[PDB]
Amino acid sequence: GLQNVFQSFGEMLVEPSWRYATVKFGEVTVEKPTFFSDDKELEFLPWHARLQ
Amino acid sequence: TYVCGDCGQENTLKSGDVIQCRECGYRILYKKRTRRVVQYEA
Ligand SMILES: [Zn+2]
Repeated sequence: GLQNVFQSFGEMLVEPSWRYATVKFGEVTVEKPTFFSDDKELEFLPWHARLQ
Repeated sequence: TYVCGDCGQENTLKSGDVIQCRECGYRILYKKRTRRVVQYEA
């Protein structure tokens, strides 16, 4: 689903009014949820999110 | 005296900023039940 959504959107050239800026999007990757603790990364669980 | 979650360790922390378990990384603590007499009617 996400790959089709990102592939469908096409970014055209950006011109304020020579130099021009164009952007593009590659493969979309999603990582597993992880809690960003102060000490180190920890496993994230649904009940941890519910309690916190 | 407070009990941590997945890790077994007594917190015993009463400071306001102390919410994270010592020698641990999780911030979930359970209050421990002391030895107190409670009367119930059957
Ligand atoms: Zn702990």
